[PDB]
Amino acid sequence: GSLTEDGLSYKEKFVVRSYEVGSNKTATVETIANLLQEVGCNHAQSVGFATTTTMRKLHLIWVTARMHIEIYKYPAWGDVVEIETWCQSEGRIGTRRDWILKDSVTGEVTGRATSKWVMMNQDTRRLQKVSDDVRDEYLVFCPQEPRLAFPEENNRSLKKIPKLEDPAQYSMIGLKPRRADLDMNQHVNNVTYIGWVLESIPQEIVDTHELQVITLDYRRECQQDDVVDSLTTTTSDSQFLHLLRLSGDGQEINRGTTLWRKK
Amino acid sequence: GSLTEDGLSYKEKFVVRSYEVGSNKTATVETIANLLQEVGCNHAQSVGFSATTTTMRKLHLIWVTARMHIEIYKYPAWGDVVEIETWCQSEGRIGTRRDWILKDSVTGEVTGRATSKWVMMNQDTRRLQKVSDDVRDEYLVFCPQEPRLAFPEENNRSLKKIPKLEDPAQYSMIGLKPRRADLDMNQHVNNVTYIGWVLESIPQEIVDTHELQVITLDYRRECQQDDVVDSLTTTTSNDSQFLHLLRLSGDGQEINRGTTLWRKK
Ligand SMILES: Nc1ccccc1CO
Ligand SMILES: Nc1ccccc1CO
Repeated sequence: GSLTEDGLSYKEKFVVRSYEVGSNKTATVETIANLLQEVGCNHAQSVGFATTTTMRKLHLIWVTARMHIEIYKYPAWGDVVEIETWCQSEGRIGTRRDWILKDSVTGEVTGRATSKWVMMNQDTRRLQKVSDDVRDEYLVFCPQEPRLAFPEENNRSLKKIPKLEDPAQYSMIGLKPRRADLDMNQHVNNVTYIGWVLESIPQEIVDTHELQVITLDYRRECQQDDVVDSLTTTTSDSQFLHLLRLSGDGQEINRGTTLWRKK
Repeated sequence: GSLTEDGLSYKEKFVVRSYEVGSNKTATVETIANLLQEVGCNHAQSVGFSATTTTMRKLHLIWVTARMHIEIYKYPAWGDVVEIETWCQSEGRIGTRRDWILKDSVTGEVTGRATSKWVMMNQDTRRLQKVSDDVRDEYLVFCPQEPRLAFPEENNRSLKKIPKLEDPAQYSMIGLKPRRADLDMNQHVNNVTYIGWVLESIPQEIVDTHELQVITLDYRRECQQDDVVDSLTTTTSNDSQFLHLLRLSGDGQEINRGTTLWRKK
């Protein structure tokens, strides 16, 4: 993996591994979400970072507020997939990171993703909103002109997700993260929430459908010693509404929507 | 990745990924166990397997894991390159054995090694059977004729008998269920998930102040997609030793048993 010629985006090629594929012999959406996380990690490292020099002083971190992923074709075990990523400023609101998944052999676009990131104090978890001085540090690594993975005005990535009302049509209760679900800072990985959201999807839907779109909002972090409840309701191609909440009190940690197509 | 010059072993280099490391900034034992599984899958594919042969597919016979022993000297950090060399070996009518050697790509030193025992079984009836002569001829051409052991030692800890954990267990992790990410392409619980479940009962205090050096894990029964597991641990000892037991939360049917060894940082 390396940065592109202009240095305003990073590219990396991945070979799909045996343990990374599902029952349909193609890579899972969690494997794709892991490769997006990995390519973004190396892009940050290649430009010296995704905390900055100013951020580390005031205990500031970049957190995920929304993840939208659209897949056209899932790479089979053995295939090579090239992902191009890049960050972009969104004023005082935060930072946006986009991805383009391509076939290494044909060069066609087989998927695309977009994520909204917000500024937060690691210790108090307060929003704070992107401040002066710290914005100019990373603006130099972003294309000055708009480069959107989802350019279409008023599209799926910018839609408002409603809260699932009870009773949910489907549910997966008592979901706890393990040590493999935690990262280097002992926090639950952002991809585990995606796997938890799809646990409430009925097995029959999975077996007769392919996941085309997934939009997932991040409201609260699930701790290592927390238990999650996954809820789903058909709102329709098949569309579903999702809700992740704490098993006890019922505090909302995530909400989202998925879209599936017939095979 | 490619086979070696003689074609009696396969080599593959992996770069350690960000999501593959633990709290120590180094790759986890589950990441290592995944790379061992992946290098073995490509070695089988490079010599025309799927790891079933022509005769095994015809009789509905599969290769199952009966034991996995892994010893790590150094865990590769995020960014480091690790070269793994694997090879299969015939163990007569008992079954086959597969070994691994983990090396540093920069220095070339051995940073870990693994060994696994595999047994012949009927895919449908789940009944174990002895390896027939006609099957043994089909895979022996891809194995070194002379013994090549990753753990050659006179008294190595890979061939030791593991006892059954008696109740009450010192530590426990109750209500463990596999998810879709824990299943493979045939909807079976991945062999690495059992390792992660075994280490869930290890206290967080031990993990934070120790590094996992050895892990021996016996496979007795497969955990279904709709099954719930209970993980049990008891200290049996600078070095810390533990006894482990995975069983169904309900009836208490044993699915796994093993031992781990940890050293002080
Ligand atoms: N942001 C985000 C959210 C979910 C999954 C993966 C990523 C990449 O970091
Ligand atoms: N054999 C075995 C056992 C446990 C984990 C991984 C492997 C490799 O397939």
